Amino acid sequence: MENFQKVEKIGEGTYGVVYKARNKLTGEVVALKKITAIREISLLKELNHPNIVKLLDVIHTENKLYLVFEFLHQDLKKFMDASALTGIPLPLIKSYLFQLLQGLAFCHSHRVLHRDLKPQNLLINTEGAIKLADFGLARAFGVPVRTYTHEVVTLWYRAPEILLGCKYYSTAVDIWSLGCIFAEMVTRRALFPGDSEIDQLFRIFRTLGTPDEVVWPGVTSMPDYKPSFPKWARQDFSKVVPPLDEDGRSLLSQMLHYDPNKRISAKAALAHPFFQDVTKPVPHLRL
Ligand SMILES: Nc1cc(Nc2ccc(S(N)(=O)=O)cc2)ncn1
Repeated sequence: MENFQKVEKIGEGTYGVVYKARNKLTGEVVALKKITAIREISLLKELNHPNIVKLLDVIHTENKLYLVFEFLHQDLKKFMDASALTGIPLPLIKSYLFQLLQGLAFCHSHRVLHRDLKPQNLLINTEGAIKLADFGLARAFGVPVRTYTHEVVTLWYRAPEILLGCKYYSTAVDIWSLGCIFAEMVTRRALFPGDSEIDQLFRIFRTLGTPDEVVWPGVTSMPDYKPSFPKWARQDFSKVVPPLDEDGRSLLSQMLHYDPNKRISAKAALAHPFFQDVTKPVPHLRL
């Protein structure tokens, strides 16, 4: 579009390139992403919340679609890589987890799911805020095996009910993803770095135990389930995210529950004792 001045490529998303751009009219600096779907996007423009990257505009032109979002200076992946040596302090890990749960609770309350949470889509600013980007685009446009650049879409944060072929998942898939992200900020290593759908499922099984009819009623009937899956024992949590404390380990165990109906909701998670002492520190951001 002619109203925006591209300032630089931020990177390649699922659906297309993402640029930093200046609006010539209003002078704002935004993130320009080149991409029923139209009807879907328009619903999202209305779901505003402090921890959700604002959707400013939707420009469909010549069968060409562009989304204009609020711009933030850095993503959680880069931030994690830069704090790799010392680790992000716990007070900041807690404040981020806390804010992200506030964002999921709002969206989930309007029955909108994210479906593809990952560090690349969690954006931060110098004031200690963290927000979720691309919320709802998966349902609008779905999730491909490969991006527009043929890049592999990461499976690291995918919930087990999705890997087992359930067609109608719930908001429980986002809590699983976020719990994988919490574990990663803590240990400074991805929890389940799968390189294929089966390696991803088997990595989950090896740490959390092959699920059964006792812990996940109905699991054995799922479309992609196989009696031949190996049966690994569940590991103990202290070995999972050391040295996280017991409140943190408890909340995480609740976010990684196999049965989606038992998995904690975002709203209940915000009440967990882990948050009693939550504060809002600021990252040391060098832009
Ligand atoms: N998808 C985005 C991204 C974005 N900005 C942004 C994201 C990542 C980076 S990085 N790779 O430098 O951390 C920089 C800016 N702002 C809004 N939407």
